[PDB]
Amino acid sequence: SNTIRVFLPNKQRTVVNVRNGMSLHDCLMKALKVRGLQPECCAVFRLLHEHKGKKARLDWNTDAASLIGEELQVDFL
Amino acid sequence: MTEYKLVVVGAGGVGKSALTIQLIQNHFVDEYDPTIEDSYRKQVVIDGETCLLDILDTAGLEEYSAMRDQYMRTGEGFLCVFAINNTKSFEDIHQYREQIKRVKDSDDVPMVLVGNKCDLAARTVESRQAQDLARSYGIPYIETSAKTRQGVEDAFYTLVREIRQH
Ligand SMILES: Nc1nc2c(ncn2[C@@H]2O[C@H](COP(=O)(O)OP(=O)(O)NP(=O)(O)O)[C@@H](O)[C@H]2O)c(=O)[nH]1
Ligand SMILES: [Mg+2]
Repeated sequence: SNTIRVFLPNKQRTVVNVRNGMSLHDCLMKALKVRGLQPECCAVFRLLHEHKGKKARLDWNTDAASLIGEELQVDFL
Repeated sequence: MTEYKLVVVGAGGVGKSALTIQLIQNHFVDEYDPTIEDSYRKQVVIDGETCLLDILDTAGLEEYSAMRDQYMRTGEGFLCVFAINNTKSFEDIHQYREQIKRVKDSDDVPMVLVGNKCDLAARTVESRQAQDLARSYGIPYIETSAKTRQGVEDAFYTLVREIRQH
């Protein structure tokens, strides 16, 4: 752990384990496709832990292997 | 309306991450993916009533036995999931109930038992062998198989009925 606590819409959550070489669109499929929500029409945030409430948007083609020990947030567009 | 909280407790190798999945997305999952803390939600209509199932499956690996005593006083109903092909999972039911009772004190906890993987033939744990155990706790016993959609709906339905008793 080596984990990233990702919060999904509809007041849901999921923590995933990330191996090196994996982005944020490949290792987030089965952990999101099993809820009906399509990644194409869903955003992505990284909850800043210095303000608590103001997150920053990112790109789905980001290596999530570097965000070990963080905490994300997914929103619907 | 009322929001039912279904906490799924069970060991490793069983079919927790296949039951909770095949209810929301109706899909069976092979690939053993070590879960840690995943929550689910679905707008269902149980007994002529459009309800809501905020499911939360837990980890069977005892490397996360710290936040157990956090959502087990949150969840309204529990769900002990094992497989009749795994004996060790059957022997760890006693160490679940006593650890669930430890949290919310009461002995009248809305629960129901699920013997997953009934589509195999590696049954070392019979029905009555599990019924006589489930009788002691006073909760029913349902036999499922998350590979063939058997008893899947009855798992997250009969459990709600137990919440609709207290
Ligand atoms: N034959 C059969 N195999 C099943 C069934 N349900 C789950 N499995 C198998 O059980 C294995 C583990 O599945 P999984 O649901 O991830 O188990 P788990 O209880 O979630 N593991 P963990 O507790 O560590 O999260 C997989 O190989 C899967 O194919 C079932 O109904 N039949
Ligand atoms: Mg699991």
